[PDB]
Formats: sequence, structure tokens, C-alpha cells
Amino acid sequence: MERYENLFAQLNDRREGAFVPFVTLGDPGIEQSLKIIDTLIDAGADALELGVPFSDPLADGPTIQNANLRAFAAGVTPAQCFEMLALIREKHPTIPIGLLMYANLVFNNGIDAFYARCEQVGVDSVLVADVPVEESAPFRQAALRHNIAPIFICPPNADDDLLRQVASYGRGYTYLLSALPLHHLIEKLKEYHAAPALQGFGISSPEQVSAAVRAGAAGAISGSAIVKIIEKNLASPKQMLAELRSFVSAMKAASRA
Amino acid sequence: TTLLNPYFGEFGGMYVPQILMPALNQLEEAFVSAQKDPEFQAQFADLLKNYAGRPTALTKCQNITAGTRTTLYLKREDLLHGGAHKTNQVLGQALLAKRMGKSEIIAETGAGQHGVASALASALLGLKCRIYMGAKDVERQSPNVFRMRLMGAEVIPVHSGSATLKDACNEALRDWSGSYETAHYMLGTAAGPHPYPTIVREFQRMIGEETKAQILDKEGRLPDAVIACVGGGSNAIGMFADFINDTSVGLIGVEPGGHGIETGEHGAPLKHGRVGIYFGMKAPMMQTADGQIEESYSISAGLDFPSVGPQHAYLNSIGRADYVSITDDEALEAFKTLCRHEGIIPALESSHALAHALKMMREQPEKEQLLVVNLSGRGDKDIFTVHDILKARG
Ligand SMILES: [Cl-]
Ligand SMILES: [Cs+]
Repeated sequence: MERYENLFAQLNDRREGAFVPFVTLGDPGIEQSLKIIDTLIDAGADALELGVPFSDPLADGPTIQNANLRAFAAGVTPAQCFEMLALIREKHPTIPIGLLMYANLVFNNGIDAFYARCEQVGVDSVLVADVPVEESAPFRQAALRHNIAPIFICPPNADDDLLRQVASYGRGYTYLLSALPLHHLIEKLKEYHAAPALQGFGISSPEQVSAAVRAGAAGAISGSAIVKIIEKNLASPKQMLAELRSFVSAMKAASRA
Repeated sequence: TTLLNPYFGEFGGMYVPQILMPALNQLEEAFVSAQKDPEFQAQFADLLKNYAGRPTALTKCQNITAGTRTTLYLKREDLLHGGAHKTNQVLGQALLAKRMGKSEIIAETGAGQHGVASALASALLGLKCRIYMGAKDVERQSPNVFRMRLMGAEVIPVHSGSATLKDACNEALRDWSGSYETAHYMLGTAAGPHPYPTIVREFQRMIGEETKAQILDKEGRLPDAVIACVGGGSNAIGMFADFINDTSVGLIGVEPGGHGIETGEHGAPLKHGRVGIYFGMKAPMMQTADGQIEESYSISAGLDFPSVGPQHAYLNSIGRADYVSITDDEALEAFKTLCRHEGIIPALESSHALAHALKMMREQPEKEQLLVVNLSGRGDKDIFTVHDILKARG
């Protein structure tokens, strides 16, 4: 299976960028999260980025910190997340699914065992938030042995030696965070034959999706705007889904350039 | 790519988001050049001597060892400005920050002692200081909050997560990843991502250097063992560092046993935790079977760090240092005993180390042995805690 390659092949023949929502698994409950994900796909998400609740997400802002607490309140554990992932993949065979992990959950029961379980449940890519490229060797080697794409963040303060490593070590897509001009970052990444770059910094409005695609990125990740719709609408679950549906379909229409 | 080894055996590393790696590389480079700079060394030594009060005394206990063959010395970091050993390294990190051209300081605190140390160093050296504190720790340590505010520091509470020290450790890092061009992150113990375990050790190592010279002067020999409590590891590695090659000297670190290991309410990750990856390092930690990070428990707030410095885990694994635990009750008894027999009020943290020394002496009272305990702070800050426990008991 190479869902990312297929996805990007189809998107390019129809002059589209990818829209990718992020959502924490089990927020605000297991059954409602499964509803949220089926709503996001139905409204036009091209791929999914899914977080596993972790006690100490030092790379995340407050919207995501609260998403994790909501999921912990619901009793969500890693094992339940992996149960949820199998259901999602059974319902949606072609959508790429990427996990956003913290290293301790990957390390806990064995690095290889973790990526073996991802390949069993049909995950396509894993980003480990607190593993820089300099420490990544055991993680990406385990990922590649189990046919999992290892994803790396290219930050705004990236120098050239980082660009060269990200381009060589990453697969699936390159996670782009926004001193260096943006369109030449996409340029250097295409120079170095990096996996297609998705822009993931502060993507809140249809105009930002359009800007990313026109700037050269293959698409955009909305890393927290979706969790905010969940937060605002916690009391009315049916308004939560309708607001998610309208937002996602707006954001995805924006990707058709 | 780094100038120094970020690992001690299998422990350590730099497990941070990519965005923070340049901040860490800049810090390691500045540290390496500062260590080769005689003028940095002279400024640091000047502040330690003329502002903090170094060298601290090495007191021989007169009464406490009566009727045994143990000779006990206390390294008196309780006499340091601030009343705890933390002052040594915050002065060095603050000089480092100035060396890098930084003008702001970020720090995390739980019990409040590192926050106070950070704030006093920042006021002295003209740095703007912001301190993150878990809101549970804020309410419970409002003396230390007032202290930080008196010294011009901006205190910021954290309700995220469990609102304790570990959740303070996260929001400081988030702040820094955006501000590191102008701000320095003054981490409070010998843990975290490289280069902090190395830096904090080197800015605490005068404890063992002084202790070695002082004990050779007074007893003409090296001690049989040096004993220190282990919260994150800075006071212990500061005492241990200069003795590591003197292989005849036992190195004994004391983790808080809390209510007892078998209760699960302790703070002893090194011997009773499990290796994991958190706070930028690979190290033993308090964690659930699912890999979530738990809190330590100890009656001493200052031993509340749920992991341990990676050099200690390395030292344990190769058998150079030995680690033991001491329960709340054992530390409380050692607290009372030092007050009544020596007229010194020790910190409840340091009482754990003293409690192990008293156990060594009492269990084998005819064994001839020369022991040094790192008295890492004074206990004025603990008298209310000790008082409430003793009334609740009788
Ligand atoms: Cl003196
Ligand atoms: Cs500890």
C-alpha cells in the first residue's frame, strides 16, 4: 500500500492540493470521535492526522493540551486508540492515516513492536513530535522495516543541513511549519527531492489553503482549527458535526486552484 | 551534530521538537567556550565567593555519632545564599545567558526553591525573569511566590495537566521555542536534554571539589562514602563529580521512598521506575504501564521530579554509584535528630541523605567509617510541614 503516493498522484491530475485535518483520537469520547472522523472524511478531507493522548505533550499548544485531557477524561488509552484505528481503516480503505506521537508511547513497548502494530492496523505514516532528525535513526529504521512513512517537521529556523536530512529521511510528506522565505523553502525541498510538503502553520481559513497551494505546497494541515470547533461545540454534538462539515468542505474547496 | 557526547552510556540524548535544536546547539557551543575562558571562570568564582558565600563549611558532627565508630561530616550548602545548593548553578547559567547576549530568563519551579534562586540571580545580573509554576504548587508555596515577586520576577501559573512541576517543565519549553533568540531557559536540575545535564553538573561541581580539599585537610584521607539526596540529581552529581575517579570512595544517592516503595507512593524512579523518553532525555521515570508519566510522591516538595538525571542512571548501571531509598518517616526522624543534637535545621530533602547515614551508623555501630553527607539546604522552609505532622501524631 502506498496511500500517500496514490493520493498525491490523483490530486495532481485534478489540479488540487490536499486538505488534512488534525484531531485527537477519543476527543471528546470514543464514539463521538469516531463520528467526528467519519464526518471529516465525508466532507472532503484528503488524509487524516491523528493524535494519541499523551500525559505530557510539550510540543503542543493549549487547544491540543485540552483535547488530550478531554480524551483522558473519557478513559482513552493507547490500546483503545489502536482499536479505533482498525475500525477507521476498515471503513475507509484508501485514505492515508498519519499518527502524531510522542516518543515515550513509541518507546514504551518496544520501538519495533510499535511500528509493527501500526502496519497491522493500516497506519501509513508516523510523526514523533519530540524526536529530532539527529535522534531519529532507530525510529525511522523501524518505520521503514514495517512499511511506515517516517514524517519530519521542517521548522522556520531550518538551515540547509536540516533540509538535506529531512529530504533524505522523510517519506510520505514533509511537515512544513510556515528566518527564511517560504516559497524558497518549498524550492529547496523540491531541489532535494523531499516528499511533497504540506504547510501546517496556522491554517485557519480557506484563503490560507489557497495561499499554500499557490506557494508550491502540495496541501495544508489544519493543526488545531478543527479541535477548536470541537471545543466550542461540546454541549451540542449535532451542531459540532454540522460546523465541522461546513468548515472542512469550505477548506477543501479552497484547495481546488 | 554536537561538540560533546549527549549520552551517558544509553541514557540522555536530545529528545526535543526540531524547532528547539538550534537553541540547544547554541547553548552547548557557548558553554564549551565559556569553560575555556579564564575571565568567565573568574567572574563566576567572584560571584560564588563574594555574593553566594563559598566556600561553605564542612562541619564535623559532635553528638550525633556518639557510641559508634562512625565519623560524620556535613557539607554545609545550607549556609549558601538562598539556603540551598541551587544558587551555585543559577549564577553560572545567568552568566552564560549574558555571555550569549540574552536578556531574559525562563525557569520552571514546583516547590519554589528553583524559582527563588532564578529570581535572585536575575535581579543581581540585570535579567528579566519569568517563572512558570503549576497552579497547585502556586497555592501551596505562596511564601516562595511572594519572594519571587519581591525580587522582580514575573510568576505565571500553569493549570494544564496536573498543574505540577512536570507541567511547568512543558510550558517553559513552549515559551523558549519561540523566544530563544533573546531568552535563556534556566533549567533547574541535572536532567533534560543535552547540554543541561553536563552544564548543571559543571556549575555544581565545586561542592565535591571543596569537600575533597576540606576532608583531606581535616582527616588526611578521603571519605569512605559521600551521601546525597537525589531529586533530579544536581546536588548529588555536584558532590559526586570530583570523586568519580577515586574508586575507593562510595557514592550513595538517596531517592525519596515516600510512604514506602511497596505502596507505589514514592519518588524513586532510578531503582523502581522504568526507562522512557520525556523532558528531552532517555532516563528512568515514574510511568504507567501504558507509558503515561506519573508524579513522584515525597513529603519533601523538592524531591518531586518524576525522573532522574541521566548521568546517575549511567553511574548506577556500571556499579560506580549505589542508590537507595528513604521513606518519609525515616527522613522526619533524621530531621528531628539533627535539630536536637547538632542545632542545625536541615531541609527535608537533605534529611533523606542524613537518614541513610544514620542507618549505616546504627546498623553496624562498631564499623569504623568516615561519612560525608551533602546538607543541600536549610529547613526553615519546612518547619510548618514538620509541625503539622507532629501535631497530627501527638
Ligand atoms: Cl565562608
Ligand atoms: Cs526523583
